[PDB]
Amino acid sequence: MDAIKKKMQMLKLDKENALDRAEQAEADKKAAEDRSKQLEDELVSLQKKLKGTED
Amino acid sequence: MDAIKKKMQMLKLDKENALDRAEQAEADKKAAEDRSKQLEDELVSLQKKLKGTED
Amino acid sequence: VPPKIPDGERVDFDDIHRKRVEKDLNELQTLIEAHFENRKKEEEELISLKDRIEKRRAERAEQQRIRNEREKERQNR
Amino acid sequence: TTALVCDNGSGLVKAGFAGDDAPRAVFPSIVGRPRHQGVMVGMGQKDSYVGDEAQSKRGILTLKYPIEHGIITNWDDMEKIWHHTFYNELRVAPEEHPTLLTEAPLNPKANREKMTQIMFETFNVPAMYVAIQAVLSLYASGRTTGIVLDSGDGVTHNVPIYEGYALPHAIMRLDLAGRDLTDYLMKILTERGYSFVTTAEREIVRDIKEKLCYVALDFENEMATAASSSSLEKSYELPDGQVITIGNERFRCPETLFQPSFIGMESAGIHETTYNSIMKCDIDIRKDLYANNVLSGGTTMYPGIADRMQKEITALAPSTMKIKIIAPPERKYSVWIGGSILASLSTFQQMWISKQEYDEAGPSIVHRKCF
Ligand SMILES: Nc1ncnc2c1ncn2[C@@H]1O[C@H](COP(=O)(O)OP(=O)(O)O)[C@@H](O)[C@H]1O
Ligand SMILES: [Mg+2]
Repeated sequence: MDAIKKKMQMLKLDKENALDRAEQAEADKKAAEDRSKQLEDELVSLQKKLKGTED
Repeated sequence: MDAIKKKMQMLKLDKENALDRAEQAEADKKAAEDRSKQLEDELVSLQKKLKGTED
Repeated sequence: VPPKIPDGERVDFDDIHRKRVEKDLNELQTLIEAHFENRKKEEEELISLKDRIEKRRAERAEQQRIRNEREKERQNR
Repeated sequence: TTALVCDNGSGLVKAGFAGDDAPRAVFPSIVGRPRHQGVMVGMGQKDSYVGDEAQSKRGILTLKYPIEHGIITNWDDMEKIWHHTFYNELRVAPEEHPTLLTEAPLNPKANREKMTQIMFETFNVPAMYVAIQAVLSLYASGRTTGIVLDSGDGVTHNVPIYEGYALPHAIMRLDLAGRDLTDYLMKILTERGYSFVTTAEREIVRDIKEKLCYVALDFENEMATAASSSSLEKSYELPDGQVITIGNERFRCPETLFQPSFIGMESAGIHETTYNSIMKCDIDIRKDLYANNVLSGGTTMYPGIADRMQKEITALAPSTMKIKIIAPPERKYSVWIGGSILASLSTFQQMWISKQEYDEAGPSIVHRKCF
């Protein structure tokens, strides 16, 4: 037939598109999270040196 | 027919789950990156305050 | 007062796997098997039987023609 | 032993043993006495055909449903239906099986008390329990929160639940359901020339509604399209020939759900009573209810309703919340599947109304702790 092929292929394409988009988003989320952790760690030391400067 | 409809329904359940996961991951990325950039801005303001204290 | 449900232990949303994943594959495979066996049993046998009945019908037609002609030959007076 | 999960419903009685996937016997709940005289002797003509037998002899019967809107209006017929269900469709004597009936929310007390009195005196069951039809549909989805819209054939009710704690002040019960849609379809078919009047022909109109009608995503655009082209006109063959062609009656019949002003009802559609039911809830559980909106019941099987309802609620709701509509493919039997799951639980095994308890407190036991 004809309809089954096109509908099935389009739906599988939709699933694959959503999956890859989710993977890209999660990768960027993990990278941003680690960079945020770095920012926290540096900010604490910045606060410590600021406190010493103020003393 | 009979089995074809059920197979289509399976292909649609995969569609919904993949699309929902993609959207949720995208929202997670947006939230995490906003968190990181706000932390970076806080770090910048701390640098400027340290500069004023140094002056 | 509204009823008070005694406290249990577990579970929920953990039988969705054991009632979904089962038929997610077993039902599809079994229905494919049913369709294959039904098509095999039905279509080829029906076409062959119809051809057989058609041949018998043609033979009946020949017998009818012969009998009709011989009776018309004799009875023609 | 095993429990009997019966589910009276209104339009289709669904029953079966606890612990399975689908009800064992599903058959319309109609009891029809013959109306003509009858001349053949010894034909073995009975005085009342119930269940699926009266959907085959409906040409000479006067079918009448014993359940109008959730409530039961004709107790003798309902007793007959139950007797048929137990003895002929399941063939299990009720003396050796617990039963789990289901009841719509906000129903009259006397109905429930009479139901338990019948089950304990006539059929003489060991123990029976009555459960609200929406909690079961929430069981079947495997959730524990969510607001379930159970649009049956008798009555549409909308019970919100959070973390297992039902909110009794936010139940919005509306009496528009599949039967009113059948009557409205039968009333608008007369605009083309087809007149269905007999109580037997209501079944034919119901079949037309099931097989052809669908819910439009946008009503005005569909009304404009059906009035210009002819790509919508689908034909259907009556039980005797004379095919009929349904035009824009296709999406006008189920549109009554979202605009109950069509059949003269004042209230708002099923798209706005859900939002009102949510807004009565507390301010901190509205996000979860928005994200876990559940559909159930037969009438929610129209092709294209899970998109129209989502569009409407997204229009009403705040723009930030995510609106998700759970529409499982096994919608029709969702309540019964949930009933089977609930009856199969070990924690639930001591909540049944045991017969000795009924003997000590009378039929009013159902309103007590054993709910
Ligand atoms: N596939 C379908 N499409 C549209 N409407 C349906 C479909 N199946 C059933 N219905 C409607 O739903 C009703 C059955 O609802 P049901 O869930 O059996 O009610 P109850 O809650 O009493 O069991 C029927 O009267 C019919 O009008
Ligand atoms: Mg129901």
